[PDB]
Amino acid sequence: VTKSSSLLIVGAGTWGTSTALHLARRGYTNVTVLDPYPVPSAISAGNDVNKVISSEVNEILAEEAFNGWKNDPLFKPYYHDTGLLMSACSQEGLDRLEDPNLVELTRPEQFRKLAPEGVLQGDFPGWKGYFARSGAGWAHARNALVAAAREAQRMGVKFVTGTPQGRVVTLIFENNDVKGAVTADGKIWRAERTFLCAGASAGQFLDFKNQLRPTAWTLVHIALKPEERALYKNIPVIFNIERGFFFEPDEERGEIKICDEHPGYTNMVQSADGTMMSIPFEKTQIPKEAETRVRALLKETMPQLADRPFSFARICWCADTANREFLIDRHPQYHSLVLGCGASGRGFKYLPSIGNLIVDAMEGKVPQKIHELIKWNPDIAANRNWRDTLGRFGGPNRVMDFHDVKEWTNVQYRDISK
Ligand SMILES: Cc1cc2nc3c(=O)[nH]c(=O)nc-3n(C[C@H](O)[C@H](O)[C@H](O)COP(=O)(O)OP(=O)(O)OC[C@H]3O[C@@H](n4cnc5c(N)ncnc54)[C@H](O)[C@@H]3O)c2cc1C
Repeated sequence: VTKSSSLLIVGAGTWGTSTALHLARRGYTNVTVLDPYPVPSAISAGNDVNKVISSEVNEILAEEAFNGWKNDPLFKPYYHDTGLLMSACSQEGLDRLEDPNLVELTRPEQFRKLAPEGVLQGDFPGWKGYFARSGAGWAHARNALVAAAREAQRMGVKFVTGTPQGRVVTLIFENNDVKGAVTADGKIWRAERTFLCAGASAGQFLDFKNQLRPTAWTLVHIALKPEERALYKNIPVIFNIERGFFFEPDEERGEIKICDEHPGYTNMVQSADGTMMSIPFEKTQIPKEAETRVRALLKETMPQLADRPFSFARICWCADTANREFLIDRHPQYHSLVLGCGASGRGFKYLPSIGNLIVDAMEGKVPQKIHELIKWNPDIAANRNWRDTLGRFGGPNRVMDFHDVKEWTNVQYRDISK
């Protein structure tokens, strides 16, 4: 492997793009990224108007990520240090999650005062939590993803996007190694190293030995009237581990993005084999139960918006490892394959930095203690509890399945790939 080696990245999502960017920064000149959707991909979990950005191996990686948001001029424009409320309703939730910038809240009036009067009109019944006044906030996830991809491209990376030209249909398996990939147009992409960064779809392409559970969450937007927008500007991110979270309205459309908290949805599919796999799919709607949960959250916080029609809704997929640690490693058998996946529903904040760790994995530079946590680890996924809620709360307090969903929302379509 040399700086001019053919390198192939499967997936131009959060981590594929971070990888492309960091390969280019570190001087690689022959990188190609494949994706079935134009950047920003409509199925990328990173393609969102906002994500929560906050802030031991996890502390090291989180520190590097946050440093990118604060100090890397490519990423700085997208980060808003609004502060963040982290709250819960039960002791179990509170347990789950001297700093001068952290305050405890236990009283409804304290919650209401986190925003200008007229914004947080709710009763916050039994809400208790911690408010970080700074050093946490939100990033414009889609704009940051696009910025990173365009900077990678500027530095020589070739993005081949859209279907069929960017849709990988198989990796090239030759003499027990991965030699590249083949796209749906029937084009062979040979590479000295292949990075698998297909997020929730990564399991399509090889046997992860139960290490990945593709799992989906839910989001909506509510459009504020032009007059009512100013009042909601610069509010801190409001997050309750057992209810959901929301952000100040975006600029483009004055839309407040809201997520209901729950342990997620799988889509378990039965093969002729009889084996069981969670298979992701695009849907620009959410289950009716998710709508209900969103509206119950709004009742408790911004009741004046609780009955407003949604302007956009979608499911959003990631993939959980058995302990929600990342899966970033060289494959133990396929010498040329590098995994950059298992973001476990928490990978967006690592956009500025995770590509460095993935490249380090390819190059054999990962510190041993870090490697031990993120390595290929089938032992951890043996006898897997696929219904493990993995520290997630809300709604049914169980992992549910889309096969059980009877009714979906019927919100207007929007093409978020532009
Ligand atoms: C609703 C929701 C809320 C979240 N909240 C936060 C948060 O507040 N903060 C945070 O840090 N994280 C959050 N996350 C987690 C974060 O979004 C993800 O962990 C991260 O974006 C996943 O990155 P990834 O690169 O693994 O996958 P993705 O960004 O999803 O990218 C995968 C790419 O693989 C591509 N692909 C699929 N099939 C093929 C194929 N056949 N060939 C080639 N490419 C293919 C897709 O088109 C996609 O672009 C949230 C996620 C969701 C869904």
